Amino acid sequence: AYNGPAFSHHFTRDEDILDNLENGTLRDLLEISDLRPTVGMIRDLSASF
Amino acid sequence: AVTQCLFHAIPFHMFYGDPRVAATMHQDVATFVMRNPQQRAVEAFNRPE
Amino acid sequence: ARRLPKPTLQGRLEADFPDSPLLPKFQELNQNNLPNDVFREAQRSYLVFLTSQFCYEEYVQRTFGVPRRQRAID
Amino acid sequence: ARRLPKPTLQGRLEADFPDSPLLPKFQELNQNNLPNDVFREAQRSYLVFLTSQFCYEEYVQRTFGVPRRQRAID
Amino acid sequence: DFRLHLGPYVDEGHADVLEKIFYYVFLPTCTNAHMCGLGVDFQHVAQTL
Repeated sequence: AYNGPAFSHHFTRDEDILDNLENGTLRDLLEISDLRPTVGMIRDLSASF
Repeated sequence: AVTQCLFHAIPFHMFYGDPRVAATMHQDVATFVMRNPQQRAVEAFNRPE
Repeated sequence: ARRLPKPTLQGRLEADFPDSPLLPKFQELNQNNLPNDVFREAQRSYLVFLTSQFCYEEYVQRTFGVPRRQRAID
Repeated sequence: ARRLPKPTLQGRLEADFPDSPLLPKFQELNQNNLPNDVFREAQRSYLVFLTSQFCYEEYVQRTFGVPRRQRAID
Repeated sequence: DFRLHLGPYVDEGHADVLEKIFYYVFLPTCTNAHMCGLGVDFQHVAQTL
């Protein structure tokens, strides 16, 4: 939830998250795995907390 | 290296305490089986009592 | 007796997105009871709590009743 | 006592491509203590070190923080 | 020269055993020991590059 697009809520849903997420630990988490979860499915993922 | 701040390994069971996998995600047993390589077997692996 | 090391979390979001609706619900905290870095990480925890709040509230009214007749009537 | 043979590298770069950076970073070499045939190797070892420094610094410039937080505005 | 331009020692859970088990089992069987070690001149390959 301390990433770019899932916090702003004016970043739209169906865009790739890997090209606008900052250089956080989620970036190197998603880089070594190489999947493309578009933001919004990461939103409720964070909202499970 | 990117998930040492996310996960910590617990060798708790006879099937689920294994030092080949624990030495990967824990850099304490990675020294312990470096000094005691005979502990790398799953049957003779030391676990907290 | 201790917890894990902290993640990276580079930069600040509050210094990047002033258009966030959870920003008025952010400043109910207090610096002067603790040092700067522990208050900073408490701000991180409160911000991710309110971010999860905003995603959950936009979830709960979404999956409840998005198939509507009134949008399909017109 | 000796070394390994010399690669070819045909063609000159300084008399072909004149709008390259680090051009005042080349006049600070000594010429009187060694002849031209070994100063050739002494500058072949040095300009590759300069462009190695330049590509390494541009690499650590790119791969420092790879996105930008302030690009989220536009 | 009599100095070793050497990289720093890193640790693993194996204590050099995978390196030597590769270089003394897997290559001499699979390649039938059809290899020879070589040396490089690093300034020459950098001047090519």
